[PDB]
Amino acid sequence: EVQLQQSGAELVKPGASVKLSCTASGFNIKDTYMHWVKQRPEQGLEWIGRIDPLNDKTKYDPKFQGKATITADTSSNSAYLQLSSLTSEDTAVYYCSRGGGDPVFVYWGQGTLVTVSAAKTTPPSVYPLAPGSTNSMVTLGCLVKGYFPEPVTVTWNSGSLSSGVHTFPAVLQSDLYTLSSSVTVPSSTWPSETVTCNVAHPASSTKVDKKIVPRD
Amino acid sequence: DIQMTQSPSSLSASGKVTITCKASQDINKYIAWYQHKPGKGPRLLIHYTSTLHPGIPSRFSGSGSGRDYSFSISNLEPEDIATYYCLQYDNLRTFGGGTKLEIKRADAAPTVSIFPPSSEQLTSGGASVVCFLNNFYPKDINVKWKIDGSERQNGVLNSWTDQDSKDSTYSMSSTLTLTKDEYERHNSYTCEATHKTSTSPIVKSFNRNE
Amino acid sequence: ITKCSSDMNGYCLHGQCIYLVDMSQNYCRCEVGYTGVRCEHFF
Ligand SMILES: [Cl-]
Repeated sequence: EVQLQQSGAELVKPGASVKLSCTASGFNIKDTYMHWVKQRPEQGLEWIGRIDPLNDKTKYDPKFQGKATITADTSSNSAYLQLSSLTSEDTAVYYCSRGGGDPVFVYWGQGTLVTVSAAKTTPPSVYPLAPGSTNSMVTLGCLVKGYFPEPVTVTWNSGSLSSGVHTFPAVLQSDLYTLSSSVTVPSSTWPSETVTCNVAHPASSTKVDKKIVPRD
Repeated sequence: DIQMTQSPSSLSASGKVTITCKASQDINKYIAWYQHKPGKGPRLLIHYTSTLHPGIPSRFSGSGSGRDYSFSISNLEPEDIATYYCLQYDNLRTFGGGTKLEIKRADAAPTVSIFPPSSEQLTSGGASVVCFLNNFYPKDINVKWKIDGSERQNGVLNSWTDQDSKDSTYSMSSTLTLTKDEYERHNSYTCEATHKTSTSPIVKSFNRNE
Repeated sequence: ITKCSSDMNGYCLHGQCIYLVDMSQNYCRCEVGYTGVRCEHFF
């Protein structure tokens, strides 16, 4: 049975270099070309290149020549992708896959995330968004500013408020992440009942609870 | 070496969609079509233009020859909302640009809300004005920030949710980010939304003096 | 059953590459005296 298992997530200063690994269970990589594939976020699939672990020869998509170096260790049944002079362009998920016996890609690794950034671990500031100075529904919100790295967690009343919730993908702002979340409830129930934003940020061991309070 | 162009980049039908794909050289039928999803690896559906892959539903239907190729799903019950890649492999490997699918539904106007910066934030010297545009369709919408009547592009961060599963609408968040003392040099703040459901902007706003 | 892609030159070291379409695998038909997945070994 075929398994491809890749190493863990990476966080790299720009200008630096990383070397990802892919190790194969259930087959000998001598009998197969091992391929690497980049997926930069929100973008499609870039074929990076391949190695023949039997004779260590390699081919590359010309977009990657100079940037990627694909190696193999038949000893550990492993193929490796190494990326030099990292930029934010190299920030992506990298998938290994196999060829040869497979006319086309069928089995993949779980993917390895490479985040190129000199940002240091930074807990978010959490701010309440209440409406200020009133018909059937009311919308409140929570702003999670300036954290790094991904991810955070945003729940409302600790998960008891799930319907009517909109939590928006973080965006980058001067190397740090900012996210927001809205929740919509009946006007009846707020502020008479309380609505609390619960934010967690595992990387900085941080948890924040923020009750939404009418602006006053 | 050898280029692949897959039209279109996205489309909506609720149906029978087909995707095209044309290649720089002709590739003697060595194309394959992938279906990609969150966190998953790209699953292979069709290889060799037409040949379905062992264990795949019979509504997927690639086709073509020479430089030009087709991929067609019969009907996207319900799993098949996702992204689709063509892949040549006649000589090395090249992915097409991809095709993202949405569920075409009825047009929906956005529900819009503006929030001023919180007191907590102001105490830190920053000021974010936030604007939600929730549950609208179709996805494209334009948001415009005005301070004291004048457009500010500088310092606007925008984020779209994925298509909702329960009503297939989109939602979008927009943030105008200012320094505190900048924010206190102005009175009127406005986000205004233009969208297919309006020939005239939705305008939420506030004044600091109130 | 059909021709192997042109991409596969040198997969079948001492043999001939065959593309089993419907079954979705490549096969090396080995020259007499060569064994292996890629016909890599002798006798
Ligand atoms: Cl971003």
